[PDB]
Amino acid sequence: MWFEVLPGIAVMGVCLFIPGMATARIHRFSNGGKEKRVAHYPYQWYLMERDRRVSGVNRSYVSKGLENID
Amino acid sequence: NLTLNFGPGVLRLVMELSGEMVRKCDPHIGLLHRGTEKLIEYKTYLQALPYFDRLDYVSMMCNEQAYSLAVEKLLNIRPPPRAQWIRVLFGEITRLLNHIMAVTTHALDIGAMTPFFWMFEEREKMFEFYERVSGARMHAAYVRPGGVHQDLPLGLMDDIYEFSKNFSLRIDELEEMLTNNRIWRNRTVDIGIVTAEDALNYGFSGVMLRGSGIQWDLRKTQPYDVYDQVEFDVPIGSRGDCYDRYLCRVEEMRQSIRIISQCLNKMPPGEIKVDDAKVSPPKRAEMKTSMESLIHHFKLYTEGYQVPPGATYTAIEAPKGEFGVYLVSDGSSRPYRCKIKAPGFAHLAGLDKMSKGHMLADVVAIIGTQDIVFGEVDR
Amino acid sequence: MFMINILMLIIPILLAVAFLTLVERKVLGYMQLRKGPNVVGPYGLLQPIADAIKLFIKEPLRPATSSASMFILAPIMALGLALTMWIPLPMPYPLINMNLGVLFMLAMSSLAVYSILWSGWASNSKYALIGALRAVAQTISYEVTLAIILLSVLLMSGSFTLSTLITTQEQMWLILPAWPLAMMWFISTLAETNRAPFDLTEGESELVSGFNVEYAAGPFALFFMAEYANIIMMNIFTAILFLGTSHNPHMPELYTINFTIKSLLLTMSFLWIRASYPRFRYDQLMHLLWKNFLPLTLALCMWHVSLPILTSGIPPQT
Amino acid sequence: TYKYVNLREPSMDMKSVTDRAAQTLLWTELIRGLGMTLSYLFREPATINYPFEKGPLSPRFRGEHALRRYPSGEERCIACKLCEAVCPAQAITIEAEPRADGSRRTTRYDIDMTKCIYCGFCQEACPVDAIVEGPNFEFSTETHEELLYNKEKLLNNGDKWEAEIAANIQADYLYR
Amino acid sequence: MNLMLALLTNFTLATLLVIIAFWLPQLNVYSEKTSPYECGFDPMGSARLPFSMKFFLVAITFLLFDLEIALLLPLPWASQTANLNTMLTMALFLIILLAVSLAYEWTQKGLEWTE
Amino acid sequence: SRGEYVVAKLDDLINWARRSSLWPMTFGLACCAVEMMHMAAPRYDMDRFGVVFRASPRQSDVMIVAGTLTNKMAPALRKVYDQMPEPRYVVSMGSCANGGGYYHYSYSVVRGCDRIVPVDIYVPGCPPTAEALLYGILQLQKKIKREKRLRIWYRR
Amino acid sequence: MELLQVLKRGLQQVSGHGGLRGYLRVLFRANDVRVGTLVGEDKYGNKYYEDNKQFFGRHRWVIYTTEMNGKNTFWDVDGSMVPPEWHRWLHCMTDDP
Ligand code: SF4
Ligand code: SF4
Ligand code: SF4
Repeated sequence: MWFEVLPGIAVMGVCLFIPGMATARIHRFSNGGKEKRVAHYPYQWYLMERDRRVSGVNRSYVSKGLENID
Repeated sequence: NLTLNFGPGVLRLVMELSGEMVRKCDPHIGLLHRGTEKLIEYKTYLQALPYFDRLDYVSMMCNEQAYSLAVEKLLNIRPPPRAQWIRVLFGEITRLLNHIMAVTTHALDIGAMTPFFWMFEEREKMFEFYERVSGARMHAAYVRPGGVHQDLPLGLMDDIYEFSKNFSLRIDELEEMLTNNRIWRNRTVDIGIVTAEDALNYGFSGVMLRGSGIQWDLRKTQPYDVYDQVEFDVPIGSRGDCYDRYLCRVEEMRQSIRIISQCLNKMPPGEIKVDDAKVSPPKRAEMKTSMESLIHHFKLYTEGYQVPPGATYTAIEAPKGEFGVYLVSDGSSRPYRCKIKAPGFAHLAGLDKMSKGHMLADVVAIIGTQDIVFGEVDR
Repeated sequence: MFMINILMLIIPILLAVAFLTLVERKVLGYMQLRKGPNVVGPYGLLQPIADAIKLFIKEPLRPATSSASMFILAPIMALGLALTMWIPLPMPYPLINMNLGVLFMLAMSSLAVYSILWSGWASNSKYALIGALRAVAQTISYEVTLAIILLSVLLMSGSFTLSTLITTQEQMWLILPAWPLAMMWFISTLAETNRAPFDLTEGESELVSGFNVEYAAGPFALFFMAEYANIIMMNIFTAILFLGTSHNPHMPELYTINFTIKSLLLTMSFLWIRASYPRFRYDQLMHLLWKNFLPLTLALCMWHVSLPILTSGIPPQT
Repeated sequence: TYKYVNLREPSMDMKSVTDRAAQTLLWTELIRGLGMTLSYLFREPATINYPFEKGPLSPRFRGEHALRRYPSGEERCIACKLCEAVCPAQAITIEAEPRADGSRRTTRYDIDMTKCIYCGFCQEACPVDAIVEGPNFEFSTETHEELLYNKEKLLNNGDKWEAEIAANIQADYLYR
Repeated sequence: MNLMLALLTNFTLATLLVIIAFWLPQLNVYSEKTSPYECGFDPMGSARLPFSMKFFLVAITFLLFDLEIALLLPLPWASQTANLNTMLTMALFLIILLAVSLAYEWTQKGLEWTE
Repeated sequence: SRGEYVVAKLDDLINWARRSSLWPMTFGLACCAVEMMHMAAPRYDMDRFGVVFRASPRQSDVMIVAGTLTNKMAPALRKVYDQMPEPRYVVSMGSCANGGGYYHYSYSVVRGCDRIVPVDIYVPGCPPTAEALLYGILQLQKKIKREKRLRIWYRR
Repeated sequence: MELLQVLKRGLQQVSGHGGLRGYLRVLFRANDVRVGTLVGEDKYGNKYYEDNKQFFGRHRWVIYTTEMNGKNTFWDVDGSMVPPEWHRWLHCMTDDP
């Protein structure tokens, strides 16, 4: 019957879900639980590099708040 | 120009191409020539009957009918009425088998693959009517000179009625896929136009004539069996192209349900082979108690009945066109000459003309519209 | 961690292709009043695996008089490009976030025409060279419309970034204001990927042979893999372009589930169409592009360049 | 009597012309053909589960050959050679001689199953119901030489299919 | 670098699937095999495919239509200018000439496939 | 290990793939080809066994010779057989292809395709039922399952 | 509600074969998990069923034995394993088992 076609779709559906999920999870793992920074224009890249010089560690995804200003 | 070699029934087209167009088309046949017309000269008349199931192997029982009418004409006998109604009944169940093959394979060649599967579960049910009367799904050898082999089993006409009561919806679904489809009309309209005078002079018959507007059907002009006691209409085309012939075949399938509806209601009682034991074998229960009936069973199955000398061209309205046999007899139990007039032989001879000024992809559509089976073209 | 990301893209793509063959063979069968693969494994779930192993332990027949270097190049280029078109897709986060993602997709797509030409050139048959020149002529013709239709949609989106199409369609799908383009875009993708009713070379079998009819064994499986990956890729492109999904940065999985469902319904519409219509003649699919689509696409490109200006609806550049 | 399949003239009123324009630009008839293939998707398929299910046959089915016996074990064949005379493919070969008890029985009885056209004329000609075509249709072989039956092979078929062959003859001999 | 890794992996893997295709199986070659397929018959001429003029015109037409598209690609960026009356006139001028070009090939029988 | 065990299991795997993914190349020659089509029709659906409807000689694994082989056609059949990549199996369908059948004594017919190509399964009948041909294909799958290519290599 | 009924037949099939093991055994041997009335059994182990709600052709089937004349037929079934007396019933040449 027609529902004996779904198992093939379910396997194919899962295979197309993995690439989007893995990319979403790997980005957050490598950027401290946040979205990856998108830098399409130079001004965005200048702010990302400045963030890398402000954290102390060479990571642009480590944010310093008001605690760092005295 | 680009002389290509297309092919591997099996055909060998040797086409001369100048770009997309076709310049000359040369069909090379004989890839399925088997020497049937020479093998029949070594067989008795009964032994030659199965040879006719294998000429047009989509319209088996129509070929048998043509051979029986010819022999019955030279034998000067007449099959009983119940045999004739059976032969019209199974002569039209066979027209459905041929038109399904002729329309859905035509569609299969040009990309439409789904209708083939729908209507081959309808052919499969009709093959069970062949199997239940003769024991063979395709090559029944059920129609024989003098009538038919056996009577219909009890409960067969009910299943033909149940089947034929749903077959009009199956056609309608086929016509939904094709009739109004623009892709299917662009492949057929104004393809393979044939004028009436060319169709007559080139030897065409069947839909190849009626697609061009000629009013001619042998079932109505030279009736055989009981075709004058049933009512049906003859589809006629107007353009003379592939699309009109396609419609003519879909309307014939509708008119055969009309004929089958009547053969079921008007079936008479009686015997199913001529009550003349020098032509048709006796019943088995009298072969085992009567002295004369054992002598004739012995002679009919070793020597066979003798046909009086003479020659006859006997043709019928087979699904693919006029099918006839020129059968010569010398007075013995074996035919002296049996020329088989295969309609596809004349049609395939007009492929070159019908393909004038068409692309290479239209030659496929033209061959399908002629409904060519190379069992009969090559014999 | 990036090298892990690439393998979470390539490997699941091939698995999807392998099981698109099963899904196609069963959807076709049920539209034909039959079942399809249900013997090799439960419901045919092992059928894709059996075919792959069969093709890769067969004789890879290469003709003696074939240019060996190009005979090998064609399947490498076909499969290599197929996987390269998946790197910028926002599902919802691209592997490579390109500022010109839409333009990159067009370029790689136009390179795939070489695999068709090299395959027919390297076989020395002339039964496969005519098919190659016919397929090459069909593919270059129908990528004129793709480039113009794509351009028209980007005039409501404002840039070439694929991630921006998710923001253009944050209130409404683009299929409403652009269904005339979607209809022609959808049919163009059928003509690009040599799908029925535009399959005059893959499996015409009407006094015409395909360009890769001389291939066998493993090399053939590489042409087949690339062809089906592009089918899935082109329907993912259609979902992002006209049926955009809503993106929630805290639940990116919601986007992926909905985005995957639309991509499957669009991929099952390629199987649905193949079971329903006959195939065009060669001249008829050329007249469909040069005399019907291109005249309308040029008119709609003029219309979509001035509609934003006349309604004060020009999108943002960034 | 006749009818016109394709003799029509489309109406040229602006109502009908616009209808055809909508069909050309909106693909109405194409989208109507998708519905027919969508309905078939939701119909039960017509496939049987072979080899666990078998397509229906009838008592008259012509299958593999078999030589039969009387209920006492005597062979029915009396070497009359009627089946050899009528076989249109000349696929039967027979030799005979008086048996040690003086009876009329065969020494050779061969059926070349690659010449046979499976037609039935041999069981029609036989006057003692000795040669029949049983209902077996699943006897394909890996060699040509295995399809050249001799008398020993044919009697084994009869001794193997007599339970079923006798029943089929009972259900059809009144039609013969 | 992330892009060069992705390209290297995509084409490196596709190459491995080809070496294992030409080396894993068991080969056996002779003359009848490793010949052009044809259709089961012998070649009917020792000459290559005749040059067809109509296939050349589609290729050239695509190239000149492709080049005219290259000039249309930056339209998304061009709608952000302050000279919209000027910009809009040149956008429609290019698309119209692309239409005039098509209207010429059409009426001179350049889009026909019948000889 | 024993080595033999690994070879025994590799034989099973490759045999499983080959008999589970047979792609035939039908040489529809005469009436037996109509029954081959009925084996693809809904009632039997050979596609469900992994047997695709049709293929070309370069991607085919088994040839089904279904019909009368004439002298004018035999060279064409052999050339198609030679161009099939190996492994290649042949199934002879019907009395015409088995030993000549009704036309055995004709001047124009090859008396059995086995004079031209090696055959693996002989399917009898005139024509065989679509079920008989299906039984023949399933018998060929069992024949592939018994193949011992790697075991014999290990003992060379 | 009718939809809820569908998922109950799909559950009671698992019980109709004696549990999950029997359900999987018949799924991997016959590719079919239907349950029908038991008509009989033969001396070789073959069991024959029927279900007249099914359409003509699928209303009778046989689950072949796992051993027959010293041959392990757990996977290698074959249509010639049906003995003649049951061969007439399976092929619908008679209605009487
Ligand atoms: S069935 Fe016909 S061909 Fe076969 S042996 Fe009997 S008489 Fe001869
Ligand atoms: S017809 Fe009957 S009795 Fe006579 S030889 Fe043949 S099998 Fe024997
Ligand atoms: S064996 Fe019988 S059905 Fe088959 S081709 Fe020959 S005559 Fe026709």
